[PDB]
Amino acid sequence: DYIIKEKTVLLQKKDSEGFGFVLRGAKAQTPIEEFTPTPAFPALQYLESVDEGGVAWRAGLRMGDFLIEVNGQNVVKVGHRQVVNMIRQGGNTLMVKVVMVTRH
Amino acid sequence: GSDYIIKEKTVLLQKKDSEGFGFVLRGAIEEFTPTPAFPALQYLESVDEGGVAWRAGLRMGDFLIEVNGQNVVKVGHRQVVNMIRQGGNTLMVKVVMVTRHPDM
Ligand SMILES: [Br-]
Ligand SMILES: [Br-]
Ligand SMILES: [Br-]
Ligand SMILES: [Br-]
Ligand SMILES: [Br-]
Repeated sequence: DYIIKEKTVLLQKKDSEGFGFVLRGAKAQTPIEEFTPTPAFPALQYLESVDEGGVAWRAGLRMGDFLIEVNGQNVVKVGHRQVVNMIRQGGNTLMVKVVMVTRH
Repeated sequence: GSDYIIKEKTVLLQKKDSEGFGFVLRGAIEEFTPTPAFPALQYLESVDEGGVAWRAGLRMGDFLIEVNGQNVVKVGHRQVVNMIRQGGNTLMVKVVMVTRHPDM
């Protein structure tokens, strides 16, 4: 039985800083296939690391958070490259909907 | 934000010819993406108590993920219905029950 805790947070940063988090893939997907979300892995991208005291950190984001939406756009099946580009477009403002999965 | 309790269930239904599986399938634009809140396009609108589906553990609100091994998360209504009637009196379905608990 899974418990998925969801929330939408707003990240606001300065021009000379980053959002303070690193994104990686959930599993070792094969490039010849689309990602299939499951309760344990609801999104292709997840936060692999968050700098303590950084923008993402202060907003409540933590390692383990799965990325569901970027600036109102669903990115559950979207790759790293596109997500980075999407985040760039937003400049110093980034809205993300994330989920933390628990209880196995 | 909200908490989403997720319970996945895979059952095997077997019915007589003088009966149906005992459920009303409803289809949730035809290009959607699964999210923890809404994991699939088709879901059980109704399930007859004491029916084949009911006795197997299926309940109103369950989202259809697979029909006879085939992922139907993003498949249309007519197509899924055909897949179900294909197996005849036998239907193996994987579903996910989602209950939302809003934050306050
Ligand atoms: Br899918
Ligand atoms: Br791109
Ligand atoms: Br790309
Ligand atoms: Br969600
Ligand atoms: Br549909």
